[PDB]
Amino acid sequence: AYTTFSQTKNDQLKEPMFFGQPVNVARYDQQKYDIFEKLIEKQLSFFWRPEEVDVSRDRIDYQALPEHEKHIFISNLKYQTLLESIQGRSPNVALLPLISIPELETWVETWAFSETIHSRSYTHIIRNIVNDPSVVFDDIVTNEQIQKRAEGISSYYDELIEMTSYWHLLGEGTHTVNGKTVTVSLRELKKKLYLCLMSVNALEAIRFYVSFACSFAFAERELMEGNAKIIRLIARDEALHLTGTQHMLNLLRSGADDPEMAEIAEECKQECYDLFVQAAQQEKDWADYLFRDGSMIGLNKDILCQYVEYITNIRMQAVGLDLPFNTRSNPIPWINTWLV
Amino acid sequence: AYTTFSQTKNDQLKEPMFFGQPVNVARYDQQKYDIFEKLIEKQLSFFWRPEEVDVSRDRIDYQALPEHEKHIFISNLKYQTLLESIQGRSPNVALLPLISIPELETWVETWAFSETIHSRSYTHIIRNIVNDPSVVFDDIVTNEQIQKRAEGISSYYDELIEMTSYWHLLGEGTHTVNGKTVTVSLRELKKKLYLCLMSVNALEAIRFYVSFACSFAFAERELMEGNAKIIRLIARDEALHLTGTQHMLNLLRSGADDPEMAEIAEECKQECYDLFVQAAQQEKDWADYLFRDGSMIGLNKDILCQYVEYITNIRMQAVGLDLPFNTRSNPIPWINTWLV
Ligand SMILES: [Fe+3]
Ligand SMILES: [Fe+3]
Ligand SMILES: [Fe+3]
Ligand SMILES: [Fe+3]
Ligand SMILES: [Hg+2]
Ligand SMILES: [Hg+2]
Ligand SMILES: [Hg+2]
Ligand SMILES: [Hg+2]
Ligand SMILES: [Hg+2]
Ligand SMILES: [Hg+2]
Ligand SMILES: [Hg+2]
Ligand SMILES: [Hg+2]
Ligand SMILES: [Hg+2]
Ligand SMILES: [Hg+2]
Ligand SMILES: [Hg+2]
Repeated sequence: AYTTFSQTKNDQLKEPMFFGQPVNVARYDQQKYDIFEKLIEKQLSFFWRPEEVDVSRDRIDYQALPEHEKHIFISNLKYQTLLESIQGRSPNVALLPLISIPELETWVETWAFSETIHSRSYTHIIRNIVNDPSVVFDDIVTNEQIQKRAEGISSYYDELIEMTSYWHLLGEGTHTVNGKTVTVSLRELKKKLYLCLMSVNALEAIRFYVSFACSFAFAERELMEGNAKIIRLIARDEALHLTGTQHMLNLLRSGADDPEMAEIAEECKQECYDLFVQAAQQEKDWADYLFRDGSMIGLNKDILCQYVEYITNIRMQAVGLDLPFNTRSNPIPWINTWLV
Repeated sequence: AYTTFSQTKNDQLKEPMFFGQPVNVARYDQQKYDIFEKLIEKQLSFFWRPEEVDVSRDRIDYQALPEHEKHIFISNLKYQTLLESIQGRSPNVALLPLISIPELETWVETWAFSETIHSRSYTHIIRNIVNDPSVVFDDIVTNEQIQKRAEGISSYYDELIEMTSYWHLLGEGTHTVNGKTVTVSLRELKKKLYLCLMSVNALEAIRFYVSFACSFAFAERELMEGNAKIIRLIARDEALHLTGTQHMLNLLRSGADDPEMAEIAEECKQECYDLFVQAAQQEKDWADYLFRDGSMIGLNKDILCQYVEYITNIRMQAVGLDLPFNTRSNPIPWINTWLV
């Protein structure tokens, strides 16, 4: 079972990242993995408040935009808001019960916290461009075109969360619950975790970035500049979050942290590959609904599609997966002005 | 049955604080209880970086302290560290899965995050006043005296978490798990949450404050100035935290939220009372250890006992409970200088 304070004095430097003894003392003078303490420090140094960003001229910019451009901007915004909503709570509820080293535990809480700030920034933006925010917020839950990735993303988390509860409550083995057999396997739980993480890595590394291009295209035209300044800050944060998930995944697949996970990851590589391509395909299909009424300056269905493949190749290679698309240089180098 | 993004489009203004539909969209343009949005805003405005606080003068001060005074200081510090370690993760793991309104969800995450900053501040303090932090950190886990004073905190959170898992997995009813009859009652789970909340309130409003007094006793002597600045910053945050729990509890008691919670608050009021009485006694019993090698001018077992009764009455009155201790004036008015 899970405990908020394991009474056993353990060497936190020897525990695996996940599934070891629950973290008792929160100390930051040492760590098994330096990267996580460095990320906490960086994230704290980047603290920012949405309210301190002037977005007063974004309202007029939005109203003056052609209808299809309003659609593009607002549709993209709703999706970003959806992703931040999930990322604000999910890392905590899903990972906290499985972490066994203090630096990773606090990094996850810090990572999640920074996501709630992003959520607050989107409320700030929405309240300053539509007059009646409720219209926007409600269409997030029910929007068909958006509620497909949410289902897929939330699914990975929910299944991991469910299996984690069974593991903590019953432990490994073949159990029975109300006439049904319930098998609890640590190997499968480990695979499930490797899956949220890969999926979360694609979310942080691909899904968010594709939306940033959608957003900075306006900035390039000196429009929605308040929104742009906020996205710049958010993007600076996401870079840290993806760095964190990339290290977690690489440490798990290399075999140094947990040999069993390395074994499991090698076994489900084809699955992770398809999982990544699937994510990229969903982002591509979205371009349709986004540019169904037309495209805009420096951005269209084809360009975005190219960008998705460009970014995906990079991210997948970073975690040891084969490249699914043809290699080529950045289709939209101008994006670098707003990112890194 | 828990989900990271419920697909049902619900009116978040009509959900109860707890046990309603899990929060889907994180919006901050409106709230059922604006007090939580105000608390998030205030906590964000108080953001501080522990490492920025100059504690270089603390090593000299500490080493020059009489041995019994070093024992008092460090023992107090180790307990505070324990409480922050627990408070950094528990709010998230125990409450997050049960919150049904966005403002409360984010407040809990913000509250927990601020506690991790406090934990980081203690590492900063420890690392700068002793040769080997590991001895201090390891003693926290062991040391029967410290765990004696904290006995009941981790255990309560753990019970709630386990019951919550059963609820999410099996739902309401009487079940058969591995041949054993397991009862899952929402009413009983609500009681567990309610009493956990009262326990955290006692933790936030009493346990932390009795420790601040010991810390500020050194500040009064012009010693441990760095630690003092940090404690003032921590105390400022704890004031928001206890304001948060007091409001949660009193809102539940009012009957304006979940009607059943109002019933429960009334039914278990003796439980609430007993919790404080027990916590106060634990804080008092800690005196024998704290002063085992001797006391200090203005800080001894008697004064500690008097302050515990003083503050406990204040906190209990704040949530509608009878006062167990004889009324008295502040036994250490010099603390005001350092608080609020
Ligand atoms: Fe974000
Ligand atoms: Fe992120
Ligand atoms: Fe704290
Ligand atoms: Fe607190
Ligand atoms: Hg996931
Ligand atoms: Hg795009
Ligand atoms: Hg995989
Ligand atoms: Hg994958
Ligand atoms: Hg594409
Ligand atoms: Hg393409
Ligand atoms: Hg509790
Ligand atoms: Hg004290
Ligand atoms: Hg009760
Ligand atoms: Hg009560
Ligand atoms: Hg007393």
